Amino acid sequence: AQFQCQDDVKPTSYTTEEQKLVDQFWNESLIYLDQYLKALETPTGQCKDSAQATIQTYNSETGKMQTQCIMKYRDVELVAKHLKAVLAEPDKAKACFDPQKNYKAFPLYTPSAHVQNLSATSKWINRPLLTDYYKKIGGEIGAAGLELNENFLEITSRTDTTLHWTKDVSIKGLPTLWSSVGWIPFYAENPNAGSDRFRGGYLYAEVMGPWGNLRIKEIDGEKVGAEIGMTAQLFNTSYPYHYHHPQEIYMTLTKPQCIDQNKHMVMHWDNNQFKQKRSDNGWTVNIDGSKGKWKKWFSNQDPEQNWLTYFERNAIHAFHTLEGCNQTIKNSGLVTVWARTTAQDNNQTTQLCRPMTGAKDIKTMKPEDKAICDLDDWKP
Ligand SMILES: [Zn+2]
Repeated sequence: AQFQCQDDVKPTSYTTEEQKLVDQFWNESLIYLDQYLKALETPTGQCKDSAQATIQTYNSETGKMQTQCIMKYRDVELVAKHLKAVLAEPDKAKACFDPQKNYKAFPLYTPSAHVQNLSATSKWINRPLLTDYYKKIGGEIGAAGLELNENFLEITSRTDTTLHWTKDVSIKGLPTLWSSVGWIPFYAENPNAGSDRFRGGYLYAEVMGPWGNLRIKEIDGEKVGAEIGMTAQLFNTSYPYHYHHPQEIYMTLTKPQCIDQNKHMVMHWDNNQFKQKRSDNGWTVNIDGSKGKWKKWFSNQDPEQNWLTYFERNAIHAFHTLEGCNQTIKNSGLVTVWARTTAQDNNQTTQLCRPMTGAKDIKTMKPEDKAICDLDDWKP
């Protein structure tokens, strides 16, 4: 196959020592991607040829969860095809691999010195630390960011990969990868992103994709849509209802301490539990989960049964960690393998719904609060 790297991949010369640090990072990236491919393709549940994924946590007609075999989606098949090409010719794919030591697009971080010390690679890359970032921010956002990042290893280690992976893809098994990838406090400065604790208590990182360490633009002329990485969300937070053009996949790593520790919702934009009005080349979607109505929309997540979920384009989704033992645990959260399948077409923006009652209620946003989502049409 012929690999074309993204435009911001600049071939670099490393010393013999540096190359060994790059090589360990690359080797663990390949393990992560091979395991990702196996997680897509290995049959589970009642699916014969690929993994069984949740696609709606509440189907309005059945009143039940709705699933699909994940490789039935052509965009997922294409991710699998591109991962196979990477894994078949890793030396060629490596031309597009960059440790992002001097990455200019935006800041990338390491959670803490403790996490940085997990690998010589992470130490050499020497990203700014999130503990420093949140100490400077201060306030309630900084307090949440300190709680997550000072306890990052404990939070991200409370995982069980033994049922749906054949190697430990967590920070325990791939420490160079998890310590060296660029972590992003995506919501710390976003005033629309819900509570201060959620904003400080949220991170993601990208291993492969247009902003990852592996940045392949095309393989054999096909645009690579795959964007693969990980997310971490602090316990006792609610990620507000949100939506976006790219289809998305979540694989839950966290082993929960109670069945309802980590709840998620995914419902298609036209689900009859919501109210939709056509806008201008889009839809206004009103969500009223008040007075307990939200509860049936949310399902529990765990690394055994409800481990895999696929979000169709513009599907409304949310991740909720306020219930149950979130009121008794500590140093916990929701940690996932995260991916999008079409990262190079349409609008990549992660869009947030907003409170029906206005901006004054953003900081308490949670599933029971009425919300408005302004969806845009995508190009088929
Ligand atoms: Zn999403």
